[PDB]
Order: sequence, then C-alpha cells, then structure tokens
Amino acid sequence: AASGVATNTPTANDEEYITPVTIGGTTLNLNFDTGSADLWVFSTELPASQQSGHSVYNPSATGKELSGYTWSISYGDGSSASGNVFTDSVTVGGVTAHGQAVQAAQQISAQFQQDTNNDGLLGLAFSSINTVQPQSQTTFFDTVKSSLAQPLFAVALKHQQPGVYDFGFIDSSKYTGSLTYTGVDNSQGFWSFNVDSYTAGSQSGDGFSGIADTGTTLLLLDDSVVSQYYSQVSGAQQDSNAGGYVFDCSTNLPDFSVSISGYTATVPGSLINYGPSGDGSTCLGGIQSNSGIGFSIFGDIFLKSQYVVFDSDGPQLGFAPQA
Amino acid sequence: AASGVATNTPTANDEEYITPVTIGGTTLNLNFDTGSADLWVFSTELPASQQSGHSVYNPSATGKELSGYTWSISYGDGSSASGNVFTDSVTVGGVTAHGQAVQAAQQISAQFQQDTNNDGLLGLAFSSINTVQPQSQTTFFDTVKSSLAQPLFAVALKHQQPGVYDFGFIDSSKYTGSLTYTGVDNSQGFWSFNVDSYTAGSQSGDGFSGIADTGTTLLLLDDSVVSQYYSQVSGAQQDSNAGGYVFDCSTNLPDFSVSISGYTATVPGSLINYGPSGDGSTCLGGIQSNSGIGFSIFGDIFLKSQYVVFDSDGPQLGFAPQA
Ligand SMILES: COC(=O)[C@H](Cc1ccccc1)OP(=O)([O-])CNC(=O)[C@@H](NC(=O)Cc1cccc2ccccc12)C(C)C
Ligand SMILES: COC(=O)[C@H](Cc1ccccc1)OP(=O)([O-])CNC(=O)[C@@H](NC(=O)Cc1cccc2ccccc12)C(C)C
Ligand SMILES: *[C@H]1O[C@H](CO)[C@@H](O)[C@H](O)[C@@H]1O
Ligand SMILES: *[C@H]1O[C@H](CO)[C@@H](O)[C@H](O)[C@@H]1O
Ligand SMILES: *[C@H]1O[C@H](CO)[C@@H](O)[C@H](O)[C@@H]1O
Ligand SMILES: *[C@H]1O[C@H](CO)[C@@H](O)[C@H](O)[C@@H]1O
Repeated sequence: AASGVATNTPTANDEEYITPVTIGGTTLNLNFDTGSADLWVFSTELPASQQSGHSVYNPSATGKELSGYTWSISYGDGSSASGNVFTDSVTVGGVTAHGQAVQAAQQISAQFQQDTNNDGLLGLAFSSINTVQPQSQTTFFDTVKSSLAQPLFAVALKHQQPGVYDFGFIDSSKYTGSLTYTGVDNSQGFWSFNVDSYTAGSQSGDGFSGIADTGTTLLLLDDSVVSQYYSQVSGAQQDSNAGGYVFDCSTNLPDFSVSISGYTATVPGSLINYGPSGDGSTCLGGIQSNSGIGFSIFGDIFLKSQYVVFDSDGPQLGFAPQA
Repeated sequence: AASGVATNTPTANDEEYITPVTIGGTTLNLNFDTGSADLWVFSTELPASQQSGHSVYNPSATGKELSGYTWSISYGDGSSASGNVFTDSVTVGGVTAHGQAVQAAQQISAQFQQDTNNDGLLGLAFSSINTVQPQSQTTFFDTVKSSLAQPLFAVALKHQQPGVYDFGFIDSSKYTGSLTYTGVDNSQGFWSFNVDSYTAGSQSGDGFSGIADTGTTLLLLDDSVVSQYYSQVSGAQQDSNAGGYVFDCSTNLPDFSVSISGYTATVPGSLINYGPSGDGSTCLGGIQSNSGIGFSIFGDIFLKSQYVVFDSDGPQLGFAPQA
C-alpha cells in the first residue's frame, strides 16, 4: 500500500504554501488548494513572456491530449485561468498517479502573471467541482485514493517553517493529544464542517459553517464577527491599500476559537498578526471579511494552529493542536 | 400543480432554436440547451457596443445580487462567457421560478458577440454541472420541478416551423404510437443514454453512448461512423470553409438510425441535408465529427425526428416519432 510525505514551504508572510510536484519528469512548485479541484499548471502553450520566472510543463513531451476537452476556472480572489487537458504521470511525495489529468494553461489572469512563487495549483477539494469539460476529471487525491494505506491526507502548515502534507497515513508526532473528528458536508464539493460556537476575545457567539481551505491565506469570516473582533483591537482600522483591517504591529491581539463537535480549536492572537501590511508601518490582520458569501473560509491563519486530517471515509475532518 | 408550453422557433437553417423567457419583467430570446446547466444572459454590465442588437437584462432593476459569486463557462464549439450572479423571477411558458439564479454576462467571446439571434442560454442539463462559484445554483427546471404536475419536460423541435417545449406534462398529440423509455446516466450531468446498435444506410455497427442535446445543431458521431456514412454519399467531401462534409444538394442521402432499448429511432436522409453549405453551391451534412470526445452528441438534426421526454424520475428519456 502507498503513502508519502510531501514538504510544503511558506512564501513571504506565509502568503501561500508551495510543494514540489513532478509531472512527466519535470518538477514544478505548486500551491495545494483544498478549496478547488483542478490541477493546472504553467505550460509551453502560454505566451513566452508569461513563462518567464516559472518552471513549465511541456505537454508535447509526455502528455496524452484529451481532444476537445477544456477547462476554465475562477477563484474567490478574482483570478482565473483556462486551457486544455492532457493526462500524464504526476508524483507527489513519492506517490505516483498514472493517467492523471493535467490542465495546461493557455490563458492566465494578471494575478497569476505577477505571482512567480508558484507554477500552478493542485486542487484537493472533491472531484465533483473539477472544471474540465465535457467530462470532469478526478483530483490527484481521488486518483490515488484507492492505492493508499488509508484514504486520507493530513496537513501541518507552519509559520515561516517547512510543513508537511501526509498522504495515506496520520503522523501522530505532529499534534498533541488525540484527534477529534467532525462530519463533512461535501454537497458543494468542499471540506465543509459546522462549528457550534465561537469566541472572539471577550465576545462569544453562535455557530456557522465553513470550509477547511489550504489555498486561502487568511481566516475569512462574516462581517459581524470581523467587526466584533476588531472592536477589541486598539486603533484597528480598514486600509484599502493593505486589503483590510490593519493595526499597530505591537498590538496585543485576542485569541479566536471555535467549538467543533466538543473540541475547542484555538487560534492564538500571535498567529492573527499576519505581517507587515505593506502600507507604511502597520500590520495586516489574519481575520478579514468573507465578502458576504454566507460561509466562512478557514484559511492558512487557522490551519497554522492545527494538524488536520482530510478523511474520505465519512467523509470527515479530524483536528488536534499542532505539536 | 403547474405545467406550461413554451414555443420555440428555429433560426435560419435551424441553426439554433429560440424561446422567449421573461426575467424581472423583461422578455429575452434564449437558446434552450439540454447540454449545459447555466442560465446566462446579455446584460447591462457588458460594453454598450456589445449590447447592440439584443434585449438585455438590467440586474439593478429587479435582481438580488449574490455578493462574491461568479460564473465562467466554456462550450464545445469554443465559445465562452463569464460574469456575476443575481436571483430574480424567471417565467417560461407561464411557469415562474422565483429566486432563480440568473447569470449576468460581463464578458462574452466573439461567437456570442456575432450572434444576434439570441440573448443568452437557458441550461437544462443536470444542476450538478452548473458553473456558479462558490456554490453552484439549480437550473430553471430543477428550481420548478417540484411544483410541476410531473417532474419532466418534453421537446418537439421541427424543421423551419415553430416547435414546443412542454413543461410538466406530455402532449401525446405530438408523436405517433407510444413512448419507449431508456435509462439515463447523469453522472457527468448530461441526459446520457446508450444505443445498442446503429445503421448508417447500408452499414450497421455496434453501440455507443451519447447525449440528448437541444443546444447542438448537428448530429456529432465518431469519425469512423462519419466516414462510414459519407462513403455512401456520391461526391461528399470535407470543406473547411463550410465546417465539415458537404455534397451536392440534390444528392439522395441514406437514413441513419439507432436502436435504443428495442426502439428504432430513424433520422430520414432528408433531415440530414442541413442546408446550403455557405460555400458556393454545396449543402452541409447534418452528421459531422464529434472531435474524438468518446461519446456522441444527439443534436437538433436527430431531435427533429422525435418527440423526446426528459424525465427526472429515473432519470430516463422517452422517445417516439414526431407526429
Ligand atoms: C473557495 O474559496 C475561494 O475560492 C477563496 C476564498 C474566497 C471565496 C469566495 C469569495 C472570496 C474569497 O479564494 P481564493 O482561493 O482565490 C483565496 N486567494 C487567496 O487567499 C490569495 N491571497 C491573498 O490574496 C492575501 C491577502 C492579502 C490582503 C487581503 C486579503 C483579503 C482576503 C484574502 C486574502 C488577502 C491567494 C494569493 C493565496
Ligand atoms: C456538451 O456539448 C457541447 O458543449 C457541444 C457539443 C460539443 C462538445 C464537445 C466538443 C465539441 C462539441 O458544443 P456546443 O454546445 O458549443 C454546440 N454548438 C453548436 O452546435 C453551434 N452550432 C454550429 O456551430 C453549426 C455548425 C456549422 C458548421 C459545422 C459544425 C460542426 C459541428 C457542430 C456545429 C456546426 C451553436 C451555434 C448552436
Ligand atoms: C506510509 O505508509 C506506507 C504504508 O504503511 C509505508 O509503506 C510508507 O513507507 C509510509 O510509512
Ligand atoms: C520534505 O522535507 C522535509 C524536511 O526537509 C521532510 O521531513 C519530508 O520528508 C520531505 O522530504
Ligand atoms: C399543464 O398541466 C397542468 C396540470 O394538469 C394544467 O393545469 C395546465 O393547464 C396544463 O394543461
Ligand atoms: C407558442 O406558440 C405556439 C403556436 O403559436 C402555441 O402552440 C404555444 O402554446 C405557445 O404559445
């Protein structure tokens, strides 16, 4: 049976986490995103100017084209990309998916053209939301799932230190105590779960649902919760130059916690200080608005505090504090 | 209980079939497409130059915006469109869907910018393939299904004559004999069905699967079948100026038939003559290549010969020769 460990590494300010992935013999640095289900990469089909600063996949060398197939994706942050599709060998942490659909980029929005930290994205949401037309394809995980020792993957994202993606097994040395599981609603293709209540510093409130998303930098919550949190932070204010609420870097931030099936997942205030706002001397807050979408995005800021198991049997999510 | 009849009308050469749809009080002429699951329309968010020659939806007047939601779709013919989303009232044949997601176009590819025959598309494939992010929406049919007398719709597309879409009931005067049903595989979001065999003129062959698609003009089949068919047509040749095989308009074309759960659906040779090729004096064939996609597209050329019932219970498809 298979299993493997892929090492991730945060970019500046932990904006994104990249992991090497070998496709057709060429290694590319990809952003693993549990919030989408497409594996797409920079390719030789892009204008040469856009290939600069990246490792790129050449479909002609090893891929098998799916004639007539296309893909087009749009992300929450407004970026988008589109292209054609080939199948090829894809290896992640020593685990190889043969015949995996690789979506070759033919067009990419400005955001991707500016970001040289990654060469594409590897989706780990459920395959039901993969964008390939006319027939959708399975994610790397769904492709290899049956060959793994256990049909799960787990992640430990860290602050300014390498972390890991464990495939097919749980590394108990990565967390303290025992895991607590909660059921996942995959009806929208996400690893969605319910929280029974939350505590933002000195204020507590009722529950809501949200998704475990390695692909989102921040913890995005309802505006009422965001307001409630920052009302407690001395001098915090919105700064559109920075992208949201900012505050003096030396400010003491309250913790934020959520109750999930009896387990209290706590994000310490120190992790909520994301980093320099990039607008003078303030710091950007790790908690920001979810834009009114009706559900919360448990992004990297939250994930940095937990070891999380994505289990296809259930499906369900397991949580424990990172060691 | 509800039911209704919407009248469709073919454009020149039956290239597409349009039906009026009222959204927020404004009537737009839409192409009903059982091959996709998005209801999208020309809107005031498009460049003014692109609104010319169309009826357009103004979301500001009656729609409720879904903040943070987007959609992006790509069709088999290479066209694409993208935009934002609002919910509004949508009436088709006297049947009203309240709170229906209407996808307002913000960008449209050249193909749509050139086509003034329609003001958008109304998808009737299964909702599982709707493109709205972050949470997909239901098609008009899925929205109203529970209020209909029976959870089905049926279609009679005709050659150069108005046809109908029946919602929630079967009009037995539209076909001869009794309907024959066959099971539908909706795993890819299509009304997909199996044929046990086919006969192309004097040649018969083994089965394959395909989708019932009102949104595709032609009958798209595997290249081997296309070759087999045209090998029987005196002087037929490919003409890229026309888009596929062409032949002298006076040529006698063989019939094409498929066996579906014991019923023989026959497309007469006269219906396979699509019309003037638009390249001199030849005629374009109704049968053309499916581009190697691995399944057949039973488009309008085939549908013109049958009355077809799309039944959500099963699901299943019913067929009988049009009256
Ligand atoms: C399924 O979730 C998404 O698609 C998510 C969440 C979402 C969904 C719907 C609406 C809005 C957001 O977007 P996405 O996958 O595009 C998520 N993108 C990001 O997190 C990008 N990051 C950043 O952009 C850093 C960042 C900096 C400053 C302010 C921010 C305010 C909100 C979120 C991120 C901010 C990537 C560069 C890492
Ligand atoms: C789910 O099916 C689709 O998305 C289908 C079929 C498909 C799928 C995959 C690959 C190729 C094709 O494309 P679509 O929905 O874009 C289907 N488009 C059409 O039928 C367009 N029509 C025409 O373009 C007329 C037409 C003229 C000349 C040659 C043709 C050769 C093939 C098909 C149509 C031809 C629209 C103007 C009506
Ligand atoms: C992951 O688990 C597999 C199956 O037990 C091992 O073979 C592998 O070495 C790694 O520990
Ligand atoms: C990535 O790198 C880390 C640390 O270098 C290892 O722990 C892991 O096995 C993988 O090789
Ligand atoms: C469609 O069917 C409904 C329910 O029987 C009728 O009320 C309607 O007039 C139409 O015949
Ligand atoms: C569309 O128009 C046809 C014929 O004009 C009618 O049969 C149908 O009821 C609908 O009004």
